[PDB]
Amino acid sequence: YDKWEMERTDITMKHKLGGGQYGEVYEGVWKKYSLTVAVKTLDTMEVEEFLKEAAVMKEIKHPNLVQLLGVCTREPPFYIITEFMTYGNLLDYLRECNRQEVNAVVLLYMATQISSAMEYLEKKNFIHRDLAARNCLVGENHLVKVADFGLSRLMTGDTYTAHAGAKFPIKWTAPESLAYNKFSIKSDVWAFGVLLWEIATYGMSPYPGIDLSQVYELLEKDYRMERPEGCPEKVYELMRACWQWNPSDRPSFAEIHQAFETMFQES
Ligand SMILES: *N1=[C][C]=C2[C]=C(O[C])C(C3=[C]C4=C([C]=[C]3)N=C([N]C(=O)[N][C][C]=O)S4)=[C]C2=[C]1
Repeated sequence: YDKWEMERTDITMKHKLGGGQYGEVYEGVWKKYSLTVAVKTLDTMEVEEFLKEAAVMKEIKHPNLVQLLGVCTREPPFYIITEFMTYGNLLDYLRECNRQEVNAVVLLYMATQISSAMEYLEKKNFIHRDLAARNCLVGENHLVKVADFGLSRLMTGDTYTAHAGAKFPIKWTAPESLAYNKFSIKSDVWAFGVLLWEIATYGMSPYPGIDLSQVYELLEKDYRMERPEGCPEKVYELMRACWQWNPSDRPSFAEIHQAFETMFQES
């Protein structure tokens, strides 16, 4: 709390990041260290929600989770200051990358990193609820960090019920969430599967061409996305395992990370 607090004049604001895709996030400079930082500023979302986002993040410490640096929560406008990522989101990164550099073993390394962060959150009784390539960020040397700004506290055996009339990213959303607004860590496992598919396709859109209003119906009848071009069968089986209808049948992130660790060590 107090140790995280810093004065607003320690930061110089530059231009907005991502053209508003991340919301009110600006590139900033922490003058004292001459360090480029990311500053979330607050219309927009509610104040207490904003403040809780900051409160949760200072409990979070993992090499593959975006790190909180400080906060300005004494006088408006409120600031949340996090580390700045060199390249931006994983989706645009994969679409624009050199695939000879970002090859099969790099993809595996990226999945291992993301699954490592989710294994951590799983242990710390958190859920993400928006795991996707657009919410992963990339630093140099194929470093990947999961954005952890919308984390919810949830015990491992419990269920989060989203508010009435909530809008979901349908093509990343688990069937129990689409139908009953229920979220759990197994729901993040589903989203991870789709995130894997994004990575294996270098940023293709999920269920391409398929009408959003029929996605749930397709899932009911056990339709699943095809094995991507050049995707290892073992990796695709992990994807299919993530997309099991019964959430309790889906793998934990501990098992997912272990499987990816093995593959990354054997290539
Ligand atoms: N508050 C709430 C939500 C946030 C989401 C989010 O991204 C998912 C960020 C964020 C965005 C970016 C960061 C760091 C954190 N670094 C970037 N680098 C970049 O774009 N490089 C290319 C050009 O400079 S983008 C913050 C959020 C805060």
